[PDB]
Amino acid sequence: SPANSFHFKEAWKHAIQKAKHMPDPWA
Amino acid sequence: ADQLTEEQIAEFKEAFSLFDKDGDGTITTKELGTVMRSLGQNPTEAELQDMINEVDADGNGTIDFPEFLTMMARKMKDTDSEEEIREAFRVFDKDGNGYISAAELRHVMTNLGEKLTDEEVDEMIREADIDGDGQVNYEEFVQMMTAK
Ligand SMILES: [Ca+2]
Ligand SMILES: [Ca+2]
Repeated sequence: SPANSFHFKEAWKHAIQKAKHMPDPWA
Repeated sequence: ADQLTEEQIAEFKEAFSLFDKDGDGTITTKELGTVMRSLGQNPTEAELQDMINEVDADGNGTIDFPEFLTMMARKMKDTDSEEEIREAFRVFDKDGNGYISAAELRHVMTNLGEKLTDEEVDEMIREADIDGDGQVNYEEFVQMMTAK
């Protein structure tokens, strides 16, 4: 799941999803 | 709290399959620990199992796509209450500044394996920093967290 379209929105999505737990599955 | 849009679901299809190494439609702790391993984290079997079992509503012991949709939709918005939003704030600002600092967020990123540049985290903080303190407080982050 890249971040190129808006970049910020996708990264702010993905990196922040992952931050939810230490062993966090964003999938 | 299970709403996703079609493009959204399509991305989760991808993400799900990226973690689902066997390409069978269910993620095991094996696969998690391996993607974590390549990410630079070695959690325990217990951590990963619990992580699964929390979303594992069907009781099969693995993360199915429907369950993942449930999981993510709650993490991206609400489990019910503002838990998800404050838990996210909590993982960003551990030091208790009341505001998320970019320098700390850069540090947690290194810890999360996302590996973001200072300029990247700076921009992230900058947009979230609504009042312009250079640091984003909870009330500012609440709007930003749901903006995905
Ligand atoms: Ca699998
Ligand atoms: Ca399941």
